[PDB]
Amino acid sequence: ADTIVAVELDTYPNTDIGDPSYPHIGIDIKSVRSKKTAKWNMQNGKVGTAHIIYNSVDKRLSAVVSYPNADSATVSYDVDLDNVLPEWVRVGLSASTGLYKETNTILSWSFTSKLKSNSTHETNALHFMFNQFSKDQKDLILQGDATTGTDGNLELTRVSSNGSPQGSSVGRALFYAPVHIWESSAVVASFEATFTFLIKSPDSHPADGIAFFISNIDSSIPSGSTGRLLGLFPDAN
Amino acid sequence: ADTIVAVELDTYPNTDIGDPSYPHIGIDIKSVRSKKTAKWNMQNGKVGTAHIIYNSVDKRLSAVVSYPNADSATVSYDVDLDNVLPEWVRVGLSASTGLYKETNTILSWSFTSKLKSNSTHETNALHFMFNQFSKDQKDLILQGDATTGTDGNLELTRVSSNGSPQGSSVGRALFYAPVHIWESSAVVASFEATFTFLIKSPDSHPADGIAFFISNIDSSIPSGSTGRLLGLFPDAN
Amino acid sequence: ADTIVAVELDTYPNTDIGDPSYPHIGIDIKSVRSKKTAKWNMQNGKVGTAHIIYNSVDKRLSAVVSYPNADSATVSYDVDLDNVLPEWVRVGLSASTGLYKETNTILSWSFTSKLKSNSTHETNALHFMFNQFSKDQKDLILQGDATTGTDGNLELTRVSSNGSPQGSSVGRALFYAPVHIWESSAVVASFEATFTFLIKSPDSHPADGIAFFISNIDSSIPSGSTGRLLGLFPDAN
Amino acid sequence: ADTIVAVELDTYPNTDIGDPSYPHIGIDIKSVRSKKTAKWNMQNGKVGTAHIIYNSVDKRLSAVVSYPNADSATVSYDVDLDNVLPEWVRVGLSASTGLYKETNTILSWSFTSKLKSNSTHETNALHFMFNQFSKDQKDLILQGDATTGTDGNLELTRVSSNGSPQGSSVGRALFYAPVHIWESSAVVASFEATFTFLIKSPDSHPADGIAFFISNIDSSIPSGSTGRLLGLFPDAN
Ligand SMILES: CO[C@H]1O[C@H](CO)[C@@H](O)[C@H](O)[C@@H]1O
Ligand SMILES: CO[C@H]1O[C@H](CO)[C@@H](O)[C@H](O)[C@@H]1O
Ligand SMILES: CO[C@H]1O[C@H](CO)[C@@H](O)[C@H](O)[C@@H]1O
Ligand SMILES: CO[C@H]1O[C@H](CO)[C@@H](O)[C@H](O)[C@@H]1O
Ligand SMILES: [Ca+2]
Ligand SMILES: [Ca+2]
Ligand SMILES: [Ca+2]
Ligand SMILES: [Ca+2]
Ligand SMILES: [Cl-]
Ligand SMILES: [Mn+2]
Ligand SMILES: [Mn+2]
Ligand SMILES: [Mn+2]
Ligand SMILES: [Mn+2]
Repeated sequence: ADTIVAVELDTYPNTDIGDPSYPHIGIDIKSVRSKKTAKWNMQNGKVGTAHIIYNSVDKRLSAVVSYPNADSATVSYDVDLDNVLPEWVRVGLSASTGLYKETNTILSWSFTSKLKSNSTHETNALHFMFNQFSKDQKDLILQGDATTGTDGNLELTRVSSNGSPQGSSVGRALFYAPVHIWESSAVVASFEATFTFLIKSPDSHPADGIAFFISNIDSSIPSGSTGRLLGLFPDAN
Repeated sequence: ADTIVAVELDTYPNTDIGDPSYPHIGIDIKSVRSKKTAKWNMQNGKVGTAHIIYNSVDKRLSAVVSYPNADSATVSYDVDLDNVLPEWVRVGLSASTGLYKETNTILSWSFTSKLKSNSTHETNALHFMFNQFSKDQKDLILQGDATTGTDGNLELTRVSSNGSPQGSSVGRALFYAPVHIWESSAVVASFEATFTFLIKSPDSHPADGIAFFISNIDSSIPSGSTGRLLGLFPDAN
Repeated sequence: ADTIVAVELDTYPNTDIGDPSYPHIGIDIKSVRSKKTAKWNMQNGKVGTAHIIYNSVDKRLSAVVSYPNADSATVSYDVDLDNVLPEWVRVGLSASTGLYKETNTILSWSFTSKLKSNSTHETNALHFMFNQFSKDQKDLILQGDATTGTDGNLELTRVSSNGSPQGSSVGRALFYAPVHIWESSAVVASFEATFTFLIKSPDSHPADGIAFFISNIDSSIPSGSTGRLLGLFPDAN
Repeated sequence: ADTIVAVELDTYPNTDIGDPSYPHIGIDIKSVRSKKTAKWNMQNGKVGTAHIIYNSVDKRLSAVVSYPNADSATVSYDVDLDNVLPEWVRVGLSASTGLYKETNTILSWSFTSKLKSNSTHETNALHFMFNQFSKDQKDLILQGDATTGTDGNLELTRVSSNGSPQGSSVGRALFYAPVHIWESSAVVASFEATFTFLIKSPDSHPADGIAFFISNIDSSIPSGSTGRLLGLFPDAN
């Protein structure tokens, strides 16, 4: 089925599928039940930044999420990604709403991947940076309810003309080129991702979250992954 | 037809279709008949480097070609590319042989495109660097006889089982993602491309050349563009 | 005296020394009497961005100054910087006030310089980026009235406690390390600089201007270079 | 006196001061007696590469040293550099010889430092890359016997007119500008360095090693630090 490695910024606690009782960031390796989670004091209506890093020497996937003038929330998990992902993957951003909702607006997204093979000075690298998203963003594969161009931002889920987010929405944006995330001959392989977001709920419970994910090239939103499954997993096992 | 802007490293003089009597480098805006050329002392068997630059403030497309510890050849041509290209394009390398041949080996290729819109610091960028090509290079669209992996090099043209170049061979390699080369509200847009090559002909008349090109997203090798046409033009007009 | 190559953002027309009768942008090659100028529709109190570029193939220095949602002013001048500057230089920003004043606030500054030798893939490069300045910015040499850390900004000229800009002030900030701007054996050399500024005046006319400059490593403010000489030149010749 | 954090490529075992009995790489935090080492299969006369990385989320310093088509040695140590270093430092390479000698040639060196503060998208960065070194490399501070320009390389220790290394030699090369390696107000701070080296010993047993270090700005070679102290430490404690 799809192979997903994700860093989720989960705003709604689904204690039934193992979520902690508060907003949290977590690392998901092929399941929505995070291998590692950390509390996140989500600030509704404020722009935040998420930063994810990994390198093949330390084999640790780490993430930092923060808001200006506030404490960060960090989570790390040791994982050798060549035992989990195909070597060519596609990276993206995913989001969803269920009964409760929130806007899942992405204001900027950048990614850098590098593979140093055992050949002096030969580094293969891919870097993309988006600080504005256009109406016809031909280098992004949009799935589900995702739209771009609106205010130069990327709306992962449905927002109405007045600005209210909609329930039961799911949307994803993937970078068009495959990324060679690992290689057996590389001395060092590394990647870093950064994205700023604006999650705003009009009421007391925002839902559901935003996730940065890495997947097999041909990944598609699994059926029924709205709400708690962050448009990433088919079930909650 | 295909809207092609290219920088050719042409080794064979096809005087009938306007090539000057010597190997040269030329800027091709939509035609094989270069709008500007400069003499190039091709050094058979040596690794050369080609660097191409362009920015929208100056609107001058420039290329420089050099071999270590030897002269460099340079050619420049002023052209407002927003009037020649679509805003989304694909960039690539092309090459060919006709009666005469030469290996058209690419050892490294990097490219960087940046668009700075009217809003300060919101730069959109794309950068890729290939210093080693894998047998299955999933981020390259190879069209024609190009093969990756042998020596960790990109062979744009057919080379026999035993290392010899083959005649009437044509090949192209394009980066998978579309590139947003220009944008209406961009204050500055620029790109840079560099690639090292190895052209070795077993004969006293190496032919036909290597060319860096920018084209419409769905460009294909034209029918019969072998030899003199370098895999880019349909005719020689 | 010192060897100065500068891009001025001149807010006060000193018709007597050759200025246009309107705010303008100019390229000064060792004299305050610009070799080339362009009209500039300065917007008092708004954050602007200036981009300066140059490469040894074209030997053209170009600058573009812009405000969001407005046209940009552009100026270019062909000049071979290898015949004007020493191969090692320092780069910095300069500003002054005279009878009239204006804040000369720098909100961000980045620079990148590359020198490619004719020895293949052997690029030497220097890049710095400041999006905020600290009270103790050890990698900057502050000259005159320039101070850092005032709300993370660099104030090149005097601004009193209550916010008022002061008359007869001059300040310069140069990056600490020398920069290898050109070299004989280099195939291509280029640099690019970008800075955002905030020019605000309370009085009728703002004065005098902000300039991006490149100089000999040991350059200092000429005495009396307040006002029209922008903290860069000794006299008006 | 100085605060030194270093990654040594130790070619000579001095078992008396805690060295393993084989060539090794190690992480020295204020002492030549490494807090962690890894066995290194040093190859006499071959160009090697070392990569050093660190980030403030993981707080792990790691190094990988490798030769083309041979395997790599890797070593990591968990250390919070915010508690060991000053926030402003200088970075450099150091090397020494004693009774036994070896060439300690650096053929290339690059460094990148990044710091994102408590403001949106406000990263400060510094990056430098040297693939060629000139006779008067003004952006490097050379200490002891270190010289540049010989073959376009950096010789950290004495080498005679023919190419033979000298014993009892110490040399260091530091980048000119201070580097802001950490700040309280940062969300993420990281750095990476890479250098290629050529260690060749005619006298069969090479000694003593090359080290990448980070120090207080004003660091100088400790007197008596030739041999086993690698130009970094005052004694063997
Ligand atoms: C109350 O349960 C529903 O709403 C929450 C929040 O939207 C979702 O997580 C869940 O999957 C359901 O759709
Ligand atoms: C002589 O003509 C043939 O050979 C030359 C050089 O190969 C090609 O340019 C041409 O298109 C034909 O194939
Ligand atoms: C009136 O002249 C003074 O003020 C103007 C504008 O401030 C400056 O240009 C000039 O050099 C003097 O300092
Ligand atoms: C014999 O001891 C000397 O030589 C060895 C190897 O060079 C060094 O480690 C040591 O510090 C002394 O200088
Ligand atoms: Ca949840
Ligand atoms: Ca031809
Ligand atoms: Ca003036
Ligand atoms: Ca030792
Ligand atoms: Cl005067
Ligand atoms: Mn969760
Ligand atoms: Mn031609
Ligand atoms: Mn003027
Ligand atoms: Mn040791």
